[PDB]
Amino acid sequence: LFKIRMPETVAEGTRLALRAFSLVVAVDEHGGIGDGRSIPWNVPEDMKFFRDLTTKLRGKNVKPSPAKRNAVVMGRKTWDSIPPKFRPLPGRLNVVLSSTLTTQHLLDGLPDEEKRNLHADSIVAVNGGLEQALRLLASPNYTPSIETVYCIGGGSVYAEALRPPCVHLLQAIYRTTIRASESSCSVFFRVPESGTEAAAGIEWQRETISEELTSANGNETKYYFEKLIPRNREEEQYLSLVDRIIREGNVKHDRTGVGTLSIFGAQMRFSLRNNRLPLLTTKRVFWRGVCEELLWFLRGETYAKKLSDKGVHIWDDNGSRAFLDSRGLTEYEEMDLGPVYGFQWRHFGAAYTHHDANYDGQGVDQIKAIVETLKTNPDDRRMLFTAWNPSALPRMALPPCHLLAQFYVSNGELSCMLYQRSCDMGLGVPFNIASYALLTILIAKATGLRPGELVHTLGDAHVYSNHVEPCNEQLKRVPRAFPYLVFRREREFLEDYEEGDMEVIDYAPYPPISM
Amino acid sequence: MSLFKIRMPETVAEGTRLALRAFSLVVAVDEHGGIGDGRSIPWNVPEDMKFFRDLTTKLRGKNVKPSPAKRNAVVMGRKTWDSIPPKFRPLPGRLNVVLSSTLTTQHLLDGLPDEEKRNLHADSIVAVNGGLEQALRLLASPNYTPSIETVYCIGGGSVYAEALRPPCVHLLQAIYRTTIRASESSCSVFFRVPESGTEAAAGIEWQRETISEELTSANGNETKYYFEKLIPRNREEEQYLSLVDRIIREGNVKHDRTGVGTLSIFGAQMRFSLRNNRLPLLTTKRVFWRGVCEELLWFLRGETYAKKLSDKGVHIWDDNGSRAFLDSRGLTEYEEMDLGPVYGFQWRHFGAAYTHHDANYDGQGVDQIKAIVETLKTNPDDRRMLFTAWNPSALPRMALPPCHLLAQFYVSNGELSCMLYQRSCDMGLGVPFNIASYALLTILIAKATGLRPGELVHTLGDAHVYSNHVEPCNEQLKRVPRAFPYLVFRREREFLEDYEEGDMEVIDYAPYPPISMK
Ligand SMILES: NC(=O)C1=CN([C@@H]2O[C@H](COP(=O)(O)OP(=O)(O)OC[C@H]3O[C@@H](n4cnc5c(N)ncnc54)[C@H](OP(=O)(O)O)[C@@H]3O)[C@@H](O)[C@H]2O)C=CC1
Ligand SMILES: NC(=O)C1=CN([C@@H]2O[C@H](COP(=O)(O)OP(=O)(O)OC[C@H]3O[C@@H](n4cnc5c(N)ncnc54)[C@H](OP(=O)(O)O)[C@@H]3O)[C@@H](O)[C@H]2O)C=CC1
Ligand SMILES: Nc1nc(N)c2c(OCCCOc3cccc(F)c3)cccc2n1
Ligand SMILES: Nc1nc(N)c2c(OCCCOc3cccc(F)c3)cccc2n1
Repeated sequence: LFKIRMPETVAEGTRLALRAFSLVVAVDEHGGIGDGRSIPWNVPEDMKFFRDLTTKLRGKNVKPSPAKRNAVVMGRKTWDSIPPKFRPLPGRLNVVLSSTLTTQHLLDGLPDEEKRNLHADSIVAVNGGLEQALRLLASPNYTPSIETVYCIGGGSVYAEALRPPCVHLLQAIYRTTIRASESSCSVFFRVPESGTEAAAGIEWQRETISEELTSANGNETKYYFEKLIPRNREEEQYLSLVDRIIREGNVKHDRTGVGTLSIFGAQMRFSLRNNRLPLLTTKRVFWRGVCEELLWFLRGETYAKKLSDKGVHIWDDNGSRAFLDSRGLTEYEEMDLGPVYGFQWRHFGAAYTHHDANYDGQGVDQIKAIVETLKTNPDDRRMLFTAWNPSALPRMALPPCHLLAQFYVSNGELSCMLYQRSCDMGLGVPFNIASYALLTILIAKATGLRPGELVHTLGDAHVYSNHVEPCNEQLKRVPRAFPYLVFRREREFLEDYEEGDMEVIDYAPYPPISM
Repeated sequence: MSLFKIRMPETVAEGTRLALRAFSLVVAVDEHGGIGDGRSIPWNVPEDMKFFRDLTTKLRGKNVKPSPAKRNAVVMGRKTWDSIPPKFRPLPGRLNVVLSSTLTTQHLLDGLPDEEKRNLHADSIVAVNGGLEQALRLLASPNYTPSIETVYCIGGGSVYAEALRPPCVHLLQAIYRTTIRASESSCSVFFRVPESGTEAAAGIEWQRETISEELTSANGNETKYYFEKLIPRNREEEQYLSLVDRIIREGNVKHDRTGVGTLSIFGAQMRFSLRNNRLPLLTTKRVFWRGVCEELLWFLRGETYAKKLSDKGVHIWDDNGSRAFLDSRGLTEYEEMDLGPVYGFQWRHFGAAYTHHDANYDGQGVDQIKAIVETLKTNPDDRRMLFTAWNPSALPRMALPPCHLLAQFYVSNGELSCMLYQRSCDMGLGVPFNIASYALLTILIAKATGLRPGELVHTLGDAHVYSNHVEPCNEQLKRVPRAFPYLVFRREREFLEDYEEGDMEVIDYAPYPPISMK
């Protein structure tokens, strides 16, 4: 009656079509890969790289299990190409593509029946191409259980992975070049050139290229590595704005002596399309604090102890008994922030006494109203909610930073525009971009629409003074490919969604800023 | 009131005073760029000679002959003055301003033929003991500004040189150059328009508004000559021109209940410089500024009764202040033209309770503008100086929601910048008006806080173009932006709410003629 009841489309909105994936390959100086059924040359170093890459998980502590393991997708012939001894490849879910052999078939070509069972959960075949496997890898069984998918083989499987619709899901390309002149290979491996029609908009760029190496296999084979990634313009916006602030910003100093370089006015754009979640990659974002807090906003919650009992401490300092009293909010119990954010969203202007009191029905529920208009007249131009309430500011532990947001609908996709008066580029902005990408996605699921874009308007954009060096280290990193957001399960009411219902997948941030 | 009102600081006139008046430059060169061999113009071409005359004499909007209360003015070095045949001196229909460190206004006068001539041209001849810069400075005075419509630098190698370099170059609205095929006339002084990207161009990008075909003069030798009107590329206005264009070519088409169709995109942001009395009044389509100025002053005063606008010849609220529209919103209790707690009421009484427009609201609600003003003056780095009119509570009580619902002020180097947030932006008639409103407010708020105007950042939400406006907003696209005009205050006030539309005037606004489609 007070809560927003999710529609019967709820899940159909964000259903993950195809699981993203990386690609591993070896090529000779001529771009050749091999001829039909063999890789004539053999470089132990490359072999090891393959073993480690495709098998290890990022969590430098966990060993592959049927709960968390990487997956390897390959074409039949390539499977045939594996020494019946090394098959299936250990520690990885082996996905063979073939319109003949079946899960039981591949399995029976294996010697010792001991493994013909120990490798029953390790082998699976699909009667289709990479797309269908990427599609079968997107189901609840495999996602998020399978951490990373590696398309390991087949000039035929490669061709598909390098062309739409698959390429749009290609997170990275690892390419070892074995400088061992050989004509064995017939099929050449080509990464689509930038700007051409085969690149379907994707700009492949090298993230890392090694120096010429020589394998210790008594052949002095010359080889080297390459990790190519799809240029992420989006994350660049962020990095550009930052680098500009540092370089040309205005250095202002607090009354507490805090330094900030800043510029006024700026706008960035992000695509929430096809399960894409814009979590920066140049510095890991605390997604859980985002989800737990956003969810907290949606419920009009005002009690910070709730995020606190959940590990999210973003409101501790402004919820201290000291702080609260320094605001004259002496009657507020510690951690009772007042009518901040979510409260104004769901109850604009309602009288606030304590976080205990029931507020159902109270005030103006801007969100319940945005949900209802979106579903009846999506072309309306007044679908925006605000927490910036001049009258209630004094009763708030603090004035809101992200104080306004408007929605827009076109061709069934919901877009959102956020207005942030003040934003810290070091920790706030990345966090907030997350917050509103998550808010827009839910609001869509709740309105029978499909996520579109998130437009971020910054007012006072500033890099704190002692972030300059770190933010410089980060500015060095090349942005990678954004992760994706899936939903394990749904809820009947928006207000009932928990952080354990959505899983972030394929998020591969760089290491902590080595400071 | 008084304490209710916003008192303007002493420096109220210090940050808006106009230093250098804007001007155009008219000159003639030979195929090699020579103006003359510092002795004379070795070539006189009839057709051009007429162009110079009409160009520097005529005023905007024909059927208006010059007068002492409204005339153009020409600036020239003493020699060039000397080179005008004493008889046709001074150029008639224009304020003849002469640069000379040896001649005084009186001396120039003594140079005319007789006392009669000296008494008829008293107020048409003035001497400035300085350069073009001092002439533009003097012209910037209340005596000649806005009195003098257009200043034309008519000549002098010495003057062109000054005219084409900082600081004066930043006030060169346009260059009118005539190229004549002067045979063997190997003069000495060269007139060269700084190229794009070079240091000398000082960041300006001179482009041709117009150029004429090679023309043949019906004089004696048939000397061939041509015309050029160079102007300083205005990226700022192209901002809007690009977005409009992107909307027509790529926007999404939509038709609401009324059946009114529009194309549109979502999310945009432009920037406009308000430094040095600059006013971002769009030039490819005349903006109704009298209305803009009236309504902004209406907004700041905290008004809600549309009538005060229609009594001043402004009807931008007639449709939404009517009897039917009012009722159609359930506002039956409201008198006709009483829009309710709209815009300014929230600006000066956020949250206050409304009854009627003639009610007394002093001390009621939060006076946001009054607060931003006091903070700008004491803690200009505060990251919370923004007023809002998007108040969900009173929304149902207004004649309709605000389109420009949020503004935020920023300070840097004593320059007040202002960002605006607009949910519904009508690119054809709406956007240009709003860019003027928030340009005016920023200027006014800067004045009220001892600050110099900075930039205006405009954030667009739902930016559209009506289908009815598509063809014309396409003709306009053709038009190449011209330099923006300026804003000068002819008087000041004790309080911010006291300013009337007449206390200020836009000068040097040269908008392209109305569009050729009814
Ligand atoms: N040097 C290196 O780094 C690498 C070398 N290689 C070499 O490449 C060669 C393999 O390449 P290639 O001949 O292209 O073979 P693949 O290994 O790609 O296998 C192709 C086979 O996979 C199946 N398949 C592919 N697409 C589909 C589809 N859309 N639907 C159903 N089944 C499909 C078919 O099996 P079926 O016909 O049974 O139905 C098909 O004939 C080998 O010699 C291998 O050693 C491979 C990877 C890396
Ligand atoms: N083809 C064309 O379109 C044009 C051709 N001409 C030709 O150019 C020649 C004139 O050029 P030029 O010799 O450069 O003369 P100018 O016409 O520029 O006159 C120079 C004089 O102007 C005054 N002046 C300039 N700058 C200053 C300053 N900063 N402070 C004080 N006084 C200043 C001085 O007066 P004072 O002497 O009292 O110190 C000075 O000597 C003429 O032969 C004229 O016919 C001129 C205009 C246009
Ligand atoms: N950079 C890279 N990528 C591969 N994808 C690869 C490979 O892939 C072919 C799939 C068959 O895998 C094996 C695994 C172990 C032994 C073997 F002979 C084949 C085989 C050898 C080197 C390789 N090197
Ligand atoms: N394209 C162009 N530009 C000028 N700037 C110009 C001019 O400049 C005016 C300065 C000197 O003015 C006179 C006016 C009348 C007679 C005379 F000899 C000089 C005079 C005549 C033609 C001109 N033509």
